[PDB]
Amino acid sequence: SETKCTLKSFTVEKGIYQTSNFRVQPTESIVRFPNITNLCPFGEVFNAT
Amino acid sequence: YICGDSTECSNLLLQYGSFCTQLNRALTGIAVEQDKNTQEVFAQVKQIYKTPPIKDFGGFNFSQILPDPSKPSKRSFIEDLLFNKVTKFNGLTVLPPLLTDEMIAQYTSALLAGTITSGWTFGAGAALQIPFAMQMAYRFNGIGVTQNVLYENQKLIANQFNSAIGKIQDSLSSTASALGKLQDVVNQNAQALNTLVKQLSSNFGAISSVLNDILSRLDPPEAEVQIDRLITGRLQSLQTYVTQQLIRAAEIRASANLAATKMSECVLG
Amino acid sequence: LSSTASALGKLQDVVNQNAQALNTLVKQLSSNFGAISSVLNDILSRLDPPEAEVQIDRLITGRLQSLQTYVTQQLIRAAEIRASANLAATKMSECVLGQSKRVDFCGKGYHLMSFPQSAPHGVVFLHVTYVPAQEKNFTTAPAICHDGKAHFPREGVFVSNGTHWFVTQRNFYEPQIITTDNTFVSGNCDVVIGIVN
Amino acid sequence: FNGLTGTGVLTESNKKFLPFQQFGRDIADTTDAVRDPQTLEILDITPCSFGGVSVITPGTNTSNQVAVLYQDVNCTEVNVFQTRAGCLIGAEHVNNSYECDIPIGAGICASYQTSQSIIAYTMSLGAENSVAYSNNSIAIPTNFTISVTTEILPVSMTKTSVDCTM
Ligand SMILES: *[C@@H]1O[C@H](CO)[C@@H](O[C@@H]2O[C@H](CO)[C@@H](O)[C@H](O)[C@H]2NC(C)=O)[C@H](O)[C@H]1NC(C)=O
Ligand SMILES: *[C@@H]1O[C@H](CO)[C@@H](O[C@@H]2O[C@H](CO)[C@@H](O)[C@H](O)[C@H]2NC(C)=O)[C@H](O)[C@H]1NC(C)=O
Ligand SMILES: *[C@@H]1O[C@H](CO)[C@@H](O[C@@H]2O[C@H](CO)[C@@H](O)[C@H](O)[C@H]2NC(C)=O)[C@H](O)[C@H]1NC(C)=O
Ligand SMILES: *[C@@H]1O[C@H](CO)[C@@H](O[C@@H]2O[C@H](CO)[C@@H](O)[C@H](O)[C@H]2NC(C)=O)[C@H](O)[C@H]1NC(C)=O
Repeated sequence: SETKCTLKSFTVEKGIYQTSNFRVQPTESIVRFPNITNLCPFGEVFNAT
Repeated sequence: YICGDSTECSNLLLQYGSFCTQLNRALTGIAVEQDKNTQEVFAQVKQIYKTPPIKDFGGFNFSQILPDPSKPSKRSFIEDLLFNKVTKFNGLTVLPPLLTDEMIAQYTSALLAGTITSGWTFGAGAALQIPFAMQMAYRFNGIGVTQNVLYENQKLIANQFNSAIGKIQDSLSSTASALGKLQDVVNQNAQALNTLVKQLSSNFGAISSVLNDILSRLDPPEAEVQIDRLITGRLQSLQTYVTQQLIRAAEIRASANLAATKMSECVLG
Repeated sequence: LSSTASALGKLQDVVNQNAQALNTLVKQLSSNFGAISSVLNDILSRLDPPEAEVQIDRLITGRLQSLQTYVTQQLIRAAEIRASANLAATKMSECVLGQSKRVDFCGKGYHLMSFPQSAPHGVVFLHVTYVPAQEKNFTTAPAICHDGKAHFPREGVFVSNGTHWFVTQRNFYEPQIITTDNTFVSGNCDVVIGIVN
Repeated sequence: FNGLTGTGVLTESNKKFLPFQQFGRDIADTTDAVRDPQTLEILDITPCSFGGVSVITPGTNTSNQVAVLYQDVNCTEVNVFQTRAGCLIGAEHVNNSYECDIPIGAGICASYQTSQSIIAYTMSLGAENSVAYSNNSIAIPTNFTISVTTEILPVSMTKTSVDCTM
């Protein structure tokens, strides 16, 4: 039926007809951001002598 | 090509509609024509003829052009020299040639076997075995020279032919530019495709060449106009490309009809 | 011809291609090309002329680009048709108006005649070709050493079923007796390779 | 990767990204080799399989059986037979090479044949008729045929003409 729709009018005859485009869809989406800025000494702002 | 799986582009392209179905039809025609060209050239023989192991062709060494069984691809030494001489993810795909290189090799093998054992009658009707010396004598009669010249100088002519085959080997092995035309063809195709790839980097008046960047920056109401500019640019590039390749395929078809005319006239007669 | 319609497939394809192009042009009138509609009347009735002008400019650019694409397609197709027509004229001149000795240019086999027949936007040649049907093996020889003088066949083949020797034609079997007028003399019977007696 | 959106098989990269090289790029402004923001590590990309879907069919009147050829896709991903053009679903692969009807590609062709089904095989380039050559044997035709063939040639096309304004 896909092929019949590709020809857009008639009933298919002998041969091969390019119909559609399969694509291996992405399994998921990987999101990876940084802590933005390297490091700050909170451990000393809190645990100060 | 116009967009890497962006739905906004998909819809703004539905606004244009058949503008790419056209192109696909054209390219499919081109591919079918390529197939037809190959069949026109090589598929002129009906039955695959096979050379007998008895190489009693009166000194005419044909080892260098008859297929060597040892090679994985059954190809003549000359064809090996030729093969050594000649050397994306955006919808751009290269469909495989229907006839493999090995089937074309077997076709040329059958043609050589026919023109060697039967000479030319294998092209008119069924192959008719005939001693190669007599076949060359008939060719000489066709030139205007009489049979006596050949039959009296068979050894000398055989030596000249073998030395000429050796010279052809040397010229093919040394000078790569001997096959320049074919290389040019390949190069042209590659060039076109590469240029298409590079067209994905042009702005065409929009802010960027990445529809994702446009959609992330601009609101959809204005991102639509920018994507329309980008789609117009990329579609125009595709049209230019398919036109270039239509013209080039027309030229290739002209050369292929010339090659088929040769294959029919000189080879088969 | 009566049963298999696909015998004329090429011509049909030509017509189809043309029709296809025209139909696609028609359908291009339905695309928006970035404007609000495909009916300039609708654009003018909706939008004011100052902005209707920009929308009509988008639509005009789209339709003009479609026309350019179409005329280019048909220029290329007409070039191909002209190539095929020059081929057909070359045929009509060579095979029809003569006898083309170009092997397999006028049908598989030795070409005898041809008969052109019109057809919608094309021609159909009835290439009448000779095809040798039945084959027989024979023992042959390049020449014949009669009296130390090598005898070569004037026109034909030295054939031998297995008892006598005859001269024949290279495309039919009329084995004739080897007189001194079916053959010409040239040299001795040693330089020849494969000469018989 | 820090706002960088992109799809594809994420393998690892041996590509030496000098410390200032986080993500790579291609000829179509597409990243090819990327890196980690959190625990810096390099990676390679190969966009995973897209491909064409082409339907092989005898005439609908003859049968309604279909052979779906996935081109540019190994059906490791998605009566299954792997070709070099792609892979078929719905066609048994026979080894007996016949003259082929539906050119699949890469030398392989399909046809409707018996239990009628769609079968795929390699092209038989023709009956391997070995001509019995000999240094002193010839073949003379004794009888002939007068065969008439048809040669169809397109001569003209529809002499169209368009008006631009209309
Ligand atoms: C005809 O060609 C064959 C194949 O190239 C020649 O045989 C080769 O001869 C060389 C030199 O002796 C050897 O190194 C190769 O191994 C041979 N190849 C084979 C397959 O036997 C043969 O000498 C040539 N004959 C003439 C007179 O040119
Ligand atoms: C005609 O030319 C051929 C060469 O094309 C001559 O054959 C050569 O003869 C010389 C001298 O004997 C040899 O050294 C060469 O090796 C031969 N070449 C070949 C290809 O066999 C031939 O002798 C000439 N004939 C006349 C009468 O001049
Ligand atoms: C080759 O052909 C010749 C000629 O047709 C054959 O000789 C004939 O044999 C028949 C039967 O004995 C005689 O009636 C004829 O008078 C012979 N004709 C001649 C020219 O002498 C010969 O027998 C054939 N040989 C073979 C093996 O077929
Ligand atoms: C044609 O006749 C010649 C001469 O009788 C044959 O050549 C002779 O062959 C024999 C056997 O090999 C030799 O002993 C003679 O010395 C050869 N004579 C000469 C002058 O060369 C030749 O073989 C005969 N050919 C055929 C087909 O019968």
